[PDB]
Amino acid sequence: FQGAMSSSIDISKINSWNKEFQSDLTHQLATTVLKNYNADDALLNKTRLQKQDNRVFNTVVSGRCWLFAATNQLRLNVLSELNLKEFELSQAYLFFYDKLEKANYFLDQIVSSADQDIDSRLVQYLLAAPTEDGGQYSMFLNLVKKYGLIPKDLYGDLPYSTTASRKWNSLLTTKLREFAETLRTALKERSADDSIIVTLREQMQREIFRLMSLFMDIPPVQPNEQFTWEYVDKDKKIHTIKSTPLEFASKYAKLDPSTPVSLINDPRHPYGKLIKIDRLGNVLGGDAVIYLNVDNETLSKLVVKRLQNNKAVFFGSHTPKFMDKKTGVMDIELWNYPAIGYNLPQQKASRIRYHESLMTAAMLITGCHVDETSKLPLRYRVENSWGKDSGKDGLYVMTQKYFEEYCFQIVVDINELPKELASKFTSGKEEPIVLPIWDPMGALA
Amino acid sequence: FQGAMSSSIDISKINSWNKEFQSDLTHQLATTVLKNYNADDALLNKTRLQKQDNRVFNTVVSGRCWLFAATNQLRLNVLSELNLKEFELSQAYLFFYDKLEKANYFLDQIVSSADQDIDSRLVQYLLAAPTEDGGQYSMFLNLVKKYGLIPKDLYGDLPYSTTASRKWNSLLTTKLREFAETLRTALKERSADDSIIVTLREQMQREIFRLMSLFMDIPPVQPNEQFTWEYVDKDKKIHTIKSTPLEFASKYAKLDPSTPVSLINDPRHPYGKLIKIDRLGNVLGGDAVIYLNVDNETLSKLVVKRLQNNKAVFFGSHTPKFMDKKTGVMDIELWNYPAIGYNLPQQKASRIRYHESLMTAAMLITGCHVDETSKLPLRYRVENSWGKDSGKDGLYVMTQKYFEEYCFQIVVDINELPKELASKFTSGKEEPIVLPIWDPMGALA
Amino acid sequence: QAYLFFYDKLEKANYFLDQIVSSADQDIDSRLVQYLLAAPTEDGGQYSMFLNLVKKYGLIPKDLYGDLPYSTTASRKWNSLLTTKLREFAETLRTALKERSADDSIIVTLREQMQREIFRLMSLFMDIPPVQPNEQFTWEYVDKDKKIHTIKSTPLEFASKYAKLDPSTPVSLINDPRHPYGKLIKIDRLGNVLGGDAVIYLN
Repeated sequence: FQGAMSSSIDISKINSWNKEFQSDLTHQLATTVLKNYNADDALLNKTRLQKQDNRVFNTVVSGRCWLFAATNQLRLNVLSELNLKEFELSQAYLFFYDKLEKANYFLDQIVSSADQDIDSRLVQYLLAAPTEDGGQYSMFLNLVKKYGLIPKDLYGDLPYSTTASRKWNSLLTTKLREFAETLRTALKERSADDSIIVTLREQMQREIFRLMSLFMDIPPVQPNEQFTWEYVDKDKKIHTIKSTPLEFASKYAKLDPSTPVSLINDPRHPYGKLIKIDRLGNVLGGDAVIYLNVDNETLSKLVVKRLQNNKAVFFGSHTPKFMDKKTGVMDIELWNYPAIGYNLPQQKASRIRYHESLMTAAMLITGCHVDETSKLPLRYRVENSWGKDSGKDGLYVMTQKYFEEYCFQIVVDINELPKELASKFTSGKEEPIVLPIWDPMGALA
Repeated sequence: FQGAMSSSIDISKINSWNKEFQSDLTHQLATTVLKNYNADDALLNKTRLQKQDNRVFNTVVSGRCWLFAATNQLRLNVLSELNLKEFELSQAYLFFYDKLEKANYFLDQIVSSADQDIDSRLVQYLLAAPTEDGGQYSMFLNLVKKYGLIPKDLYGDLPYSTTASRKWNSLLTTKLREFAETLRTALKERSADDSIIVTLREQMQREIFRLMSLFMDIPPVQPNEQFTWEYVDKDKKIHTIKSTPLEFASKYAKLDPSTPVSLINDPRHPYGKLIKIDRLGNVLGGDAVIYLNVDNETLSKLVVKRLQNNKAVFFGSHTPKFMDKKTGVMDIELWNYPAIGYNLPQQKASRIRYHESLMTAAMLITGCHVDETSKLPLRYRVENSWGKDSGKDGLYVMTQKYFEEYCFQIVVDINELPKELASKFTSGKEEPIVLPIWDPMGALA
Repeated sequence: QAYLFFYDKLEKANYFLDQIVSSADQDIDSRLVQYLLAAPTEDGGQYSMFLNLVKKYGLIPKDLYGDLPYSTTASRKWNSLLTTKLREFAETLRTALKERSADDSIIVTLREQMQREIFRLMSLFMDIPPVQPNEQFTWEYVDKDKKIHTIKSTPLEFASKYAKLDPSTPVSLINDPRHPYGKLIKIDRLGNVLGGDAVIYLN
């Protein structure tokens, strides 16, 4: 009894506390202002903004954020290779196959977890959001290795659902939840390899494809089928390229799928270890989401090194934590929360464990400023798919502390790594730390 | 030298003070918020608003603010007398003649001050804004005594300039400034009664009228000329009234111009004295702006008494000081300026002398709440011409302290006064305190 | 409605601290602890959570406590700020519970400091209501005929004498075909006021 009483909200206590707080001048001002405006709007610190909103970067390179971020370098490679003024790869092309493959992958996840109760943690998680739009770099390579890439000119963002996919996803998900029950019900009486189950699964793939084809057309050419693409170079001369999507991704966009690797700063785990997310994927049998865990000093140096190689860096962060979209500044001290006594001592590893921080989006680091001493990076230039309308004409500036605290993953080429880190990936000796499918270091918008 | 140095802004001093202020938590919060939002928006105190925004009034009555306020009672009288559902008097009618008479009055003010230098304080003041839209209750009676009143149905707010008079006023004023020079130049060689001056003045009246007639039509009937007005009573029956504007103001609108008197709380001066504003007027030879100075206890009692007689009270205040248009609350403590250490100890008389407070507008008190004890008024219900769009569906609530501090004038009927106050007006023994034409207790919008 | 909304949030934040202490024996990544950490101060409720509040706090006219504050109509930011703090507090509690018993004076003190910080933060976004549940308020109003009246009552008396709520009469029925009809169904742990009634339905 005494404990439950002490654990209860006591009306005398809260009214006594209220009297004490009302006697403090800062509190009086704070409650007046914060009953009038959104706290971020009220506390944005223009004195701090004035100093941090610095767009000089001494180290720079010459729509589903994850697809824009993963494809931008390849878009630039073509632009370069064909001497074009402007050029875009088709993000819709990858989006269509990503959804189809994920829906298909879900059927396989349901069959492989059919031994678990319907209310088990994994089966419920699988049923929660099987066809969402997010991905990861390995999920992007899985798609490009099977489907290749094509110019946006041949398959654009025309359909309603390419820019407002919520309804389409909900309709496909409702059907997938129906199918999971049909599969699980059929698996009680049979083995998965039973011809009846195999037939059921094919009919489901067919229904998924039929439904998807109502909202988007299947791309115009198969991966090994040639397309013809007519274009104008920066000088106004016309050309015609005949290529297949797979040849295009290699010959013109110069993607070598064997070079990219992901590094992450996940302080919940030992540095130097590989970390693998169980079950997270899109294409059945494709590669896993795997990261090499490293400290922030290492992560920061690799970003600078990649930038010096003249290549942008795909990174995963907790958007929009401490991100001001109007000014395009990512700074954890941009808002004066300490002035209302609101401080956050929880450290990175614990923020992750305690459901406070996770990866939510992919963006690109396209530049940075290394201190004009023999030194370190102070801030990064960041670009994303939102448009010149967001940020400062589309550009964001991120502080080194933001990168250390609210960013996690970067993608670099294996050749840019020190031999002892590169060997973590090449010498099949490493045993990864395997995390659940629902881990916060997962899919990115 | 030492004095001039001490009187200068010293850079070390201000930067030292800045360091001290930045060490205070309240100041840190305040400068963060106030660089983001308008101070009134940031400091509006919703805790105070919650208590003061009380629309229960136990003492209630059953477009140029000054014309709306002066004419509303008369509008109600007709509504009553003719059993109408709705009815409006023509404010445009009075507005047209007010402007014409003021322009004419200005010519007379210029002739009477022709002995003073062009850069004298009075001549420059006369030239500053001779045809503005504001008035006073005595300026309203001056017009009704000469022109009468008519239904808005016969002369409405149709012309552009009735609702956006700035351009028209500027064009008329530019011409009046030209005319002042022509008159003053002619008066150097002649007496004012010289036939040449008399002729000049008539030509100016003619040009003023011509110009005014371009922006508004002269009313359709003369003051002693009959108009015919067809209308529908609240029961849908039709009637026709034949009356002249002067008869209409008396027979139907029941205005007895000999009953209204103005009282004012102007603590710069002794209470019990009449106060007269020199030269302020509209119709040449019309009555002066005269007030009887009284303390706030007396002023407050008279408002309550008039309300009990079921009549609204025309009053003059410093709009929009401490007035929140969105919630329609007039309360001098509604904004938490003390929370940023902003306090105003200057008292009423000094606010007036020091150019801080003055009468700027006329509105109507239509109700009040007298404390349910044998007591005093706590708040007033206020209405004005801005529309149901302003305030709370058009209604404002004003605190007793606001009335005491930022209101000044009320208009009551002489019969509502105590005999010793009424005698101030009736026994030609009182010598008024005469104030300059530019006094702050003047014209009202 | 704001009156109930304020106390609902305060009580739920408090309830969350108790849920964390009672599940401290489970791993941080367990299904329940992660669920508790997902959205501890959201705006939703249930009829039993409403009776729990009215039985403790009563009801008052909106005239005395309206929807004036920003957060009463756009609560997302306020909830996010309170939740970030609650996730910090869950770790502080769980870390302290490894070395101590829950009834340890150090834990009791920690919990009270957390209640205080939760209340402080809430008071920045909404004022605590103007009167306590058993404290009288004065309410002036106008009836449909334009006559004025003044009622003197407390929030608890108001909910009974004027709003006529008898908290012992309401019951919830549900059609949940996952389960046999005629059975009571209870949702484990779902609540707002610590020790208040459970969410129970008759199928």
